[PDB]
Amino acid sequence: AKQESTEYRRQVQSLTCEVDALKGTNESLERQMREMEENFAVEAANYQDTIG
Amino acid sequence: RLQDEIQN
Amino acid sequence: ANRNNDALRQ
Repeated sequence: AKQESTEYRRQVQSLTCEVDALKGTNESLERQMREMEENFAVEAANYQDTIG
Repeated sequence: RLQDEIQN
Repeated sequence: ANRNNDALRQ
């Protein structure tokens, strides 16, 4: 039960590193939705030269 | 950029 | 119109 307790603690600590590395990549998807708003700033720039 | 060329 | 276009393309 202590070899087993050393196993499931390591697997849960590895899963804890997942759940906080996923969130720092969810905070990266919140930047890819700004690379969207910059690709729409290129739509608005080609629409500025359109309108002008 | 095609609406620029087309509407010009 | 060209210079302000190239400033927004920049």
